[PDB]
Amino acid sequence: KQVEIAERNTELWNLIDTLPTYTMEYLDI
Amino acid sequence: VKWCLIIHGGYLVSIPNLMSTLSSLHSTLKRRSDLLPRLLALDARLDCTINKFKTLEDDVEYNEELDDAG
Amino acid sequence: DLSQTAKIEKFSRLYGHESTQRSFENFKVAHLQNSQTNSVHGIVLLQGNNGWINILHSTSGLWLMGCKIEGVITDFCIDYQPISRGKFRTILIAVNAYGEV
Amino acid sequence: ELTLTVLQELRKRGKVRVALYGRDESTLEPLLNWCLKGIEDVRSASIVADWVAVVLELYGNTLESSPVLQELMIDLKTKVRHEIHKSKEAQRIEGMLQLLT
Amino acid sequence: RMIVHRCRFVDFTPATITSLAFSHKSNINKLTPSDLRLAIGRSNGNIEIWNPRNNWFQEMVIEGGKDRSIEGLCWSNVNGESLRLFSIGGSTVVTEWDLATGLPLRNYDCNSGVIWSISINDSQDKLSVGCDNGTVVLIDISGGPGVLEHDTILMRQEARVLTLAWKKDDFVIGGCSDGRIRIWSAQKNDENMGRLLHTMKVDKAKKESTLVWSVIYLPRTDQIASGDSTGSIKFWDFQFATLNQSFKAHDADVLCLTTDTDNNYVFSAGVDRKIFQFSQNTNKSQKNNRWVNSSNRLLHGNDIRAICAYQSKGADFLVSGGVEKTLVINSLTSFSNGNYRKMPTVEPYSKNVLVNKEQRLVVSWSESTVKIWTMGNYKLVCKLTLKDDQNISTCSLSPDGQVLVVGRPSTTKVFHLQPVGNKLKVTKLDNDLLLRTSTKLVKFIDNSKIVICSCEDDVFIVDLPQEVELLEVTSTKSSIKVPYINRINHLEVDQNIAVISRGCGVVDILDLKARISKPLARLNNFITAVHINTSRKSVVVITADNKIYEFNMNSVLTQWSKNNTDNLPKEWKTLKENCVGIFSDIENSSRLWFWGATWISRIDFDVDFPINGLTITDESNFMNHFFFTDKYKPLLFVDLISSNELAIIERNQKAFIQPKLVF
Amino acid sequence: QVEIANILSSHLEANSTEILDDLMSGSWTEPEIKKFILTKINTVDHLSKIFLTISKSITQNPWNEENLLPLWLKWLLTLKSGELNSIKDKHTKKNCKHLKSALRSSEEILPVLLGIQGRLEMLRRQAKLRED
Amino acid sequence: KTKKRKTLKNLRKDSVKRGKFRVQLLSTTQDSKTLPPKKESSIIRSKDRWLNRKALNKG
Amino acid sequence: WHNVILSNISSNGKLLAHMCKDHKSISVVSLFDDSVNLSFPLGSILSSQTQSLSYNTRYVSSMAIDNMGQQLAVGFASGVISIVSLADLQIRLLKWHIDSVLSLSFSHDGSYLLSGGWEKVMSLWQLETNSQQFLPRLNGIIIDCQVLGPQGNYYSLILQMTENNSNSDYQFLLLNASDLTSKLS
RNA sequence: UGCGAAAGCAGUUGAAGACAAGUCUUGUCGUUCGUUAAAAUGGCCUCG
Repeated sequence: KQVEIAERNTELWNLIDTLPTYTMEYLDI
Repeated sequence: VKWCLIIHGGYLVSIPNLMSTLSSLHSTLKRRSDLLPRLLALDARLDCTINKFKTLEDDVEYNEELDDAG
Repeated sequence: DLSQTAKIEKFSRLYGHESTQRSFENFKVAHLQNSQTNSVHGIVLLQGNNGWINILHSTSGLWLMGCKIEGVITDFCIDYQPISRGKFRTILIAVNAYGEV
Repeated sequence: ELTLTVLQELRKRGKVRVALYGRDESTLEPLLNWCLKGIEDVRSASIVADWVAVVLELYGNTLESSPVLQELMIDLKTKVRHEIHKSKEAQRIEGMLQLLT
Repeated sequence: RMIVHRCRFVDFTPATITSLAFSHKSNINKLTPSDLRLAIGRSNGNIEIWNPRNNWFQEMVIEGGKDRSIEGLCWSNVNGESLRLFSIGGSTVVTEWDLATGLPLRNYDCNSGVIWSISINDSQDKLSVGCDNGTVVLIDISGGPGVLEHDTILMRQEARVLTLAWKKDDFVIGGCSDGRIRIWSAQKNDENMGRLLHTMKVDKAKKESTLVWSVIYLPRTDQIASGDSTGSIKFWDFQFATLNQSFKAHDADVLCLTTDTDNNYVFSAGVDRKIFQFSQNTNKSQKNNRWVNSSNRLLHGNDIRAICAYQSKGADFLVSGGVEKTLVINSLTSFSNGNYRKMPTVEPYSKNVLVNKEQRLVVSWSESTVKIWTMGNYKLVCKLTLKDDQNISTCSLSPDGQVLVVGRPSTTKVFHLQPVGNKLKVTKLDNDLLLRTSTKLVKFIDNSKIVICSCEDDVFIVDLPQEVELLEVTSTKSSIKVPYINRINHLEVDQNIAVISRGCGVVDILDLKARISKPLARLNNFITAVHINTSRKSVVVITADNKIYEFNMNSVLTQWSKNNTDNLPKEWKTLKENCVGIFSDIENSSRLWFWGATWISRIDFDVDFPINGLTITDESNFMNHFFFTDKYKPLLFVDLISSNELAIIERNQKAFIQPKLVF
Repeated sequence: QVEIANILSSHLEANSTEILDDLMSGSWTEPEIKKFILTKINTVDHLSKIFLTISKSITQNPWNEENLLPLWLKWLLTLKSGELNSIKDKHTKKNCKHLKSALRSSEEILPVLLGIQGRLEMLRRQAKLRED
Repeated sequence: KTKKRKTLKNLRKDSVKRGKFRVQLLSTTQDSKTLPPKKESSIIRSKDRWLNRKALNKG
Repeated sequence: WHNVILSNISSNGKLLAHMCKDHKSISVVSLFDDSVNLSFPLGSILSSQTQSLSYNTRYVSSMAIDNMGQQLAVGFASGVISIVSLADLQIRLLKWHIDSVLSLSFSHDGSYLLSGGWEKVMSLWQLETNSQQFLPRLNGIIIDCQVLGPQGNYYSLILQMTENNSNSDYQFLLLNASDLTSKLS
């Protein structure tokens, strides 16, 4: 269980450390 | 290496010296272990990008020469 | 320059004009008077690959000026024309194998 | 080893992002191919690590639009994961060896 | 909220700029002439004439043909004569153009090799033609417009003549493909007539051939400025024919050269995308006759084929163009320090695409090929290929869309379109009247009737000719110098009412049934857009200065125009790109849509607005409720499909590598 | 799931202290975690609150067996990193450091931990072999 | 249609051989006057090989 | 003169040039005579692009005055050198340095410009053709540059060895113009 | 910025003055007091 938790917390630490040719729209005026 | 040490663990204990006769094993092993801390950091960042993107005329052709000919 | 040892200096630097020159084999030394300051210093003249003449400072070796003629440069010579008391001008005379000077 | 040096040369010169700015998948795939192999080597693994981190940080958007770069990078996750295991058993062997003594 | 169809499946590529030429010799003391113009040569054979006044607006365009280009452009400006333009098409022909019609006024065979270069002498009565066979041909033009005669042949030599320059009317200076500059004597009454007095050789690349691309004469100090393939610029003494200074400056070919009026500045450009500035302003430099390389600037993404210079009391222009297909303008005096403008690649003064509200059809015609798309997501229902070499000038589609008319200067052809199997069946309707008819402009009155303006500006109605009377225009000195200003530029047909605008600012209302012409307006500026609104019974006219004028169709001007012409928003005035297209709003007739190359605007004409450098200063005369958006750009064409639907059509080469250092 | 998502949304708007209870609810599944973050976390304020609640809990007990609280932070970071660093709250930065420090220990702990797993997997097989 | 495209290519021939004497087709003189002077292909190609030269590093 | 920010004297020692805030203006004066007395704002020389860009582009790090007084070189933190003709205030841009240029000095005849900076490379600018000769891999960054001789036989150079942040380590080099070899370190 | 080991553990940023921009609101400082407190196309000789 400790191994799983520690590897997990490792992943979390590393996480913390880290045009179309045609488009279709409808504009307001 | 694991099975060699596992089965003959009792025999190895009753040996006058281990480090001198197994110096290469420790040195060789030690180098691999040093990879683990950094290498985990790479999987995280590697996993970060991995999750990010993973979740994220001839038929109508008309020609005048060709029509004129037939 | 001018006895235990010889004071010898080695001129190697053309300052970006290395292409025009392939050798120092043909050269001559002349006197150039800087009229703006009235100072006089030596100059080394060289023969270039294509009608080129390279002029170097005698002591500092700095590339001062260069002269170009049409055709293969065959020979050159220096003439001095006095102007006034203490004033003279140096003229470079260069010729092509055909005879244009 | 010659490959490792030049990469080791660029990093100490402080030129990593500089060398990776003007690149696309076509000229980026050769970079990763060695990285697919370098991660296995102990000596180059840490060096491989630095260069893969920057390119992912520098070319995240291109990776989404580039399919091939993904597959190059998918196999990296498998291999790098394998190296995690190999080191993990090593640490297991180290402690038990320490237990024997 | 209002629908937009942002479309980029329509693609137009401008031809690479090949030659540039200003119409007048620079005179710093004198004011800018009203007739100053710039001609631009294109790799597709099109010649574009632009006006440096009111920012830059394109007065007229000469349409090219298939497999055609312009490799050299040359003007002749004789006092009291119409402005004359001459072009070289890469063959053994010199073409003089009818500016009034835009057609080739005269075609003259040089009786020699393929033409590489063209130049005109100081007195402007002779042309020099550089040929592939190394022959230089001298052509007399003093006879008159359209008059071309063989004068004299300079000695034939074996090297291609890549460029030509003149020294007054006495000598011809030519750069050759053997890395060798040649000076010929053009002095008549001289035993050395046509004789090759001196001939200079540049430094030659060891492992490559050396080409002298450009040569320019410098009257003030009397030298020749030469650029070759090696990237070096050399300055030569004319009288002795000797090298004065050399600058190994460019890393690639130097293709073009130019100088200022006073010969204090020499400007070079080429493949390396940089423009180099050579200076001799300093008095000591002038006394010592020594040039100095002041600076360089990287402004183009690709090769700079053409460079030209102009100066006047109110003008100071350095205009550059090339493979990038765009114009870059800079100040000669402040090249190093002055601001620059990059002209848009496409400025749609002439509309090459149309949108049909009925059937939702988008039709584009490029290079004698017409493509039709349908929007419901877009399908190319039909594409049409035409045989004639001449490009399509204009295309008009009937309101129903069944009848499509394709117009060219040579001929006009009508093709009927029938929808079968989500595709359009094309059938060419035979009309002899239209086939032998030149079509500058063509609009539909209805599904059947059409109004056509000929290249000769003969307006008539064809039913699928009922000629329409046109008011005569008083001749002016500017009209004599520039013929096409008096020609019809914009025609518009709206509910039987036809409006025509000329480049001189004359606007007339035409009643098609009555076939009678009544004057409407006489504006001081070139007209860029015209629109007729039936609901308000007014005509909207936009000048080159982006002023909006609304005239009642019979007060001459509407009350809105009287109140809002000088009170336009800041955005309209600040625009350096002139308006080119106007279309109404279906939902509200009063509202009108106005768009340029890079902007779209809507103005409500029932509401009055709150009162609250690189172009000619324009000291001289030209002759003699609110929505604004720039988010869409560059804009090929804008219009409505339905009441709430907008169609916006937008535009979607290896180059010399110049690394950008980064730390 | 939908009910709890609405309850969590209401609590986020109401500044309720029961946000932690909503997050730890067992009805949540990983795809719903992605769906909620993408579609319901549209305001920077809500994003900060969820991060602050999760960070404080994990900081206090990084060794909790409940994988859910870590499960949230994974995609909250993965999917909203650009918005998270955009947050300029000083307290948010401090909690990140506190979380960064609380996590930081574990990575030091793991290399010692894995070897000691090895010693146990070792000691078993001899005991099994001795039994056999 | 590839078959017909060859037929059109066969159609556009201004030259055929009969007996011992070649024959060449004449286009109308008035048509040639109307057509523009056109370009030479070699002059453009000579430019093109120059525009694509190694020294330019166009790349 | 008041609020003098930067000052220099000609190689002969008879002309001074100095910059003041009376943003800034540069003025040159003859010392023993009244022949030279000129002044002009720095903005005139400064480019419009320089004005648009950061202050490093507008910040001057060095200046040299020619002996006769026609040419004045101004260096910039960006590494740009601009030689100004005082007769007509015409500007000429010489830029090879990538960092702030730390030393500028005109030749006795004025045909050459000596430049040095953070690059640790001495640059001899040949003005008639703007060519450049280089002396790289010096021991330290260049603080100062001077040509010392009736004929410019020797060059005096000043090195900082900036690596040592604790102390400023000045080293004085005298180089032979003939072969550009260390005559006295 | 302080202590400490490298790990880390604690804490820190304010008052003016002058100028530039918009048109009263913002920026900057070869200027003061106080607090432990990216980017002007610009790369490094010759001596074979």
